[PDB]
Amino acid sequence: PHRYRPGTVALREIRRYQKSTELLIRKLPFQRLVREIAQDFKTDLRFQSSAVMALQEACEAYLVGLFEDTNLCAIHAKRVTIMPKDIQLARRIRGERA
Amino acid sequence: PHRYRPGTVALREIRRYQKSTELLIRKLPFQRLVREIAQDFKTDLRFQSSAVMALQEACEAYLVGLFEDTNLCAIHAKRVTIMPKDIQLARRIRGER
Amino acid sequence: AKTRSSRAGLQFPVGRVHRLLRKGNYSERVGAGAPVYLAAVLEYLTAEILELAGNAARDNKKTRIIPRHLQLAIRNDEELNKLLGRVTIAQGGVLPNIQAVLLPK
Amino acid sequence: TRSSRAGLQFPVGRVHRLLRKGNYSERVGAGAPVYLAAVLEYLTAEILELAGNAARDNKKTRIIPRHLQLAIRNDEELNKLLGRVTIAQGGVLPNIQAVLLPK
Amino acid sequence: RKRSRKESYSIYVYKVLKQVHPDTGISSKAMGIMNSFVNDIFERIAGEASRLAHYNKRSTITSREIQTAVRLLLPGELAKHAVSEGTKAVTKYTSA
Amino acid sequence: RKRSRKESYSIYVYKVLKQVHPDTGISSKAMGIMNSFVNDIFERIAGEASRLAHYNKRSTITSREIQTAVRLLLPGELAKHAVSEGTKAVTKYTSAK
Amino acid sequence: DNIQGITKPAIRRLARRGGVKRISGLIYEETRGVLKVFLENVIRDAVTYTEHAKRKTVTAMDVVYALKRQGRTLYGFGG
Amino acid sequence: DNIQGITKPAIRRLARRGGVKRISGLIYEETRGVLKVFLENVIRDAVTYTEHAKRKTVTAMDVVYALKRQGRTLYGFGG
DNA sequence: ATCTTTTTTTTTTCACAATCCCGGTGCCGAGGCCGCTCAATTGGTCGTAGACAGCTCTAGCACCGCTTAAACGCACGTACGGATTCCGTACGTGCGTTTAAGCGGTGCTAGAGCTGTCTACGACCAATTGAGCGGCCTCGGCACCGGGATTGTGAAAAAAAAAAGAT
DNA sequence: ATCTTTTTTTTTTCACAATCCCGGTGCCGAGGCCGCTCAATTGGTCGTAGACAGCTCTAGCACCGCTTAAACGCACGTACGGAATCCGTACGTGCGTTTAAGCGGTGCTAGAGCTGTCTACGACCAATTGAGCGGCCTCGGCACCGGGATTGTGAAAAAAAAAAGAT
Ligand SMILES: [Mn+2]
Ligand SMILES: [Mn+2]
Ligand SMILES: [Mn+2]
Ligand SMILES: [Mn+2]
Ligand SMILES: [Mn+2]
Ligand SMILES: [Mn+2]
Ligand SMILES: [Mn+2]
Ligand SMILES: [Mn+2]
Ligand SMILES: [Mn+2]
Ligand SMILES: [Mn+2]
Ligand SMILES: [Mn+2]
Ligand SMILES: [Mn+2]
Ligand SMILES: [Mn+2]
Ligand SMILES: [Mn+2]
Ligand SMILES: [Mn+2]
Ligand SMILES: [Mn+2]
Ligand SMILES: [Mn+2]
Ligand SMILES: [Mn+2]
Ligand SMILES: [Mn+2]
Repeated sequence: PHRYRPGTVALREIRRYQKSTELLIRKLPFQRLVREIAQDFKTDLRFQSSAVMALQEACEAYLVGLFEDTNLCAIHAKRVTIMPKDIQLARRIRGERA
Repeated sequence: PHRYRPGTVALREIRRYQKSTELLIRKLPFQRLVREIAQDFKTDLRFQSSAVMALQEACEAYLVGLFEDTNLCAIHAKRVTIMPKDIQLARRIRGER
Repeated sequence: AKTRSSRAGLQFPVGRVHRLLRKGNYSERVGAGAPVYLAAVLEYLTAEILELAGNAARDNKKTRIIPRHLQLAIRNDEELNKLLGRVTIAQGGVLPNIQAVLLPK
Repeated sequence: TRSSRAGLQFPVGRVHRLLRKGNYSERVGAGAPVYLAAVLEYLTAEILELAGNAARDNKKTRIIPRHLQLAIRNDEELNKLLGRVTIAQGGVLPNIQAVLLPK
Repeated sequence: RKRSRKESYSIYVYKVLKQVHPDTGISSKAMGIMNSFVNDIFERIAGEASRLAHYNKRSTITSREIQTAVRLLLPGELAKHAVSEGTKAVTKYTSA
Repeated sequence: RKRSRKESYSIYVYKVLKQVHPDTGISSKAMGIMNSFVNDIFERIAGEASRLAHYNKRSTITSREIQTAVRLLLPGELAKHAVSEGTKAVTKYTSAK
Repeated sequence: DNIQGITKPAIRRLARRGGVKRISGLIYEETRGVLKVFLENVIRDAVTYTEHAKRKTVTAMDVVYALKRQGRTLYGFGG
Repeated sequence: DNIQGITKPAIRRLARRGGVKRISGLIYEETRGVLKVFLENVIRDAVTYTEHAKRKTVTAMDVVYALKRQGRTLYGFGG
């Protein structure tokens, strides 16, 4: 057969995705999630196609940008694997969590 | 005669200063620094004494706040001791750099 | 009730608030209810924080509210703390908080 | 036109409208719009300068959001001006932490 | 001479104080903070309401903008109470 | 069909693009970002200037307030050039009255 | 159930753009929880802007205005 | 060289209020560096206000308007 | 200590991945022209914002002597961070099967968005007056201090319970 | 299977170091009284912002059925995380000596901040005109793709070095 050592493909994906700018979350599952959350605030709403896209561009920017800071917290603890506690530290320090 | 263990007086000091609200930097040392820096942005400036205390209140607030974050980084590394790299991590995540 | 404050049932000054809203370049024209609504909001928030600070002042055995009591009052109320999230209160100090791992064993 | 009087491509008349219109002040000086249009023209130029260089690196004649992102984030002073700004379709700078590379 | 008039919110903050704690005082610095607190939130709400209008092509800041602003600006329950306190005061004023 | 007018800075961004780089265009998405960029800073400068006037108890925003805004708002070297292109543009305007 | 539409592989991809090599198995739920808070804070305000304008359609500008409030200004949607 | 006037014990005190127990010896120079950058940033803007006001005296409101610009608002000095 | 043999770490030598890149090919939005129209411009009037000059007195600065708390620097050794080993399983990789995103399609209309009417609302104004300001004064709250009540450490060791060495 | 030794645990005796809580005392800023003044209130005109109604048609949305690529579930095993241990010194604690911050008291004038005068500038309106808009069109930049050019990865095998064992 053939098998890469674990980490080699992971790194390949990093290079690939930092190179591109396309949205990484599947668009339709995102949209249904947007409309679900919107029903809590006001019932029977509509959404411009671009208005959903604007949300998606801003969620994925946030999240990538969050993972960047999350990774540094793992690295700071001599680790290569991100963990929930890392995300929590990152949000804590940003001023999102208390 | 008598001797406390490492970390006891520190803990005692933490308790002491979290009660108080007084400025912890000595006023004159701070004021010379303020003028010195401001001089290099512009010469022959005068300062309202309440503008110097404004600065000082804002700086101590700032540093206290930073040290809080610096500590949580250190604990995240399974350490008790804060090191420059904890200040640099905190200030990286804060968007100060 | 000659004053607008009495007409609105408020301790805060509706007229001054109406002045401030015209002399601040917020909009061309200001609505007659706006400075009533706003004054009431400001009055509401003011009371809430003074409630908690006055409570803080009794716990510390005091007649007088001092910046520390405002700081204790804000930084312990979950919502007040959020509203004043980027807010430095001079002479407030900090809530007593030592991390668990730092305590001896 | 007031544009050519100052030497600018950016609309001086438009900016003077938007300044009164926007409830910024009671009144607006004659210079203000000209100065502001000029500063706007400059920062546009500065971005397009470095975006244009980005587009040539990626072997593209036409600028796209990425080229703007790459331009802005690689520059130190633009990155600081636009520090809380998300450029849609921008992506990120390629940057892998050293510790993640195989030794 | 006779120093120029410096306006404040202190007489009102004094009134509101005695309604809630009829024996509680307040130092200069505490009142200086309360003054900054009110002035701050003034500029916040007033500013959001100004934009709300601009977004909707309106030339008038009404209590409607003040209301919407307060919802955007205040967190959950704190917004919720001020909104009823605000509307209650407009209701009473409009009648009288 | 029939119309629907919405103003942008698109024609001037082209004019500036052909100055700095004669032989390179721009996609609509990129343009819509530039459009967001010009508008973002417009409000940022003008707003800072508006508050300048208010603090100093003045009714009029002049080129002087725009200049101060630009120094408070833009970073070091980006400010110096912006002041200069400004001051220059005002000088040519008032001498071609 | 919708929230599970943000799938493990999608979340992986994002962390790859963030420059992440190895990912703890608990991450994916914690990510969903964080994304849910984010969207709730943004959409609430967006809808508040839509409420005021007396519409039943949430516009791009409604989203853009709401993001600017939260300090997350977005270029390219009419901003 | 007035930055040394921010003395090791003063910095120690600030860390104590910040809940710090144990302090590396490199922290003190690091902290000085950080402080200097904060004060520079704040003072630069205060002075920019002072000069626009055609004054030769920095007021408290010069500082307070500067601090609000940094996103670091201050209560008890006016404003 | 020296000599061959056995186990661990290091370095090339090879097969094949996945990824560039290069020249062809068609597709749609970049960019240009075109004619109308609405926002910018020009020319004119009116009043008031603020530049400027003259005056006032607040408070920001300099300076000096004395007290004493805080800063400094040095001795000393405990417990903290880091270096090392080491073991289990939670991870990444790569199959094959299952699934719903994506696309292009037609059909139906809620509701966005523009227009044109008109009157309730807010600007602007003079004249009227009492809420809110500074100036003035004082005394009760609280900062400060000493004393004795209380706390909390700490080591010590003294005691008590477990593990280990020994008859 | 028994007795004595050594080590680990886990309380408790006990000074006693440091701090917390107590009334006592003296300074001065919170807060109340006054009366003068300017911003708020009062009633009248007048213009237009915006609510309300009426029409237009954009863009959101719904069900539908193929064609993949992405999601999923699973097998397998390695490299990563964490627990466990060990050593050196960095950083905390405490003391004696040195340094200057803080205090409060005095003396001087820069310049903050307020006034009054007068006019250059900007709001405002009416008339004018071409800059910028949408509508229409077309064609070259670039996305997609297939089939070599080339660039790394991982795996045995070979080579060298390091530990291991035997004369
Ligand atoms: Mn090619
Ligand atoms: Mn033409
Ligand atoms: Mn004047
Ligand atoms: Mn350890
Ligand atoms: Mn479709
Ligand atoms: Mn009316
Ligand atoms: Mn008073
Ligand atoms: Mn005592
Ligand atoms: Mn007592
Ligand atoms: Mn009276
Ligand atoms: Mn209208
Ligand atoms: Mn199953
Ligand atoms: Mn490891
Ligand atoms: Mn003194
Ligand atoms: Mn002078
Ligand atoms: Mn002066
Ligand atoms: Mn003029
Ligand atoms: Mn066009
Ligand atoms: Mn291919």
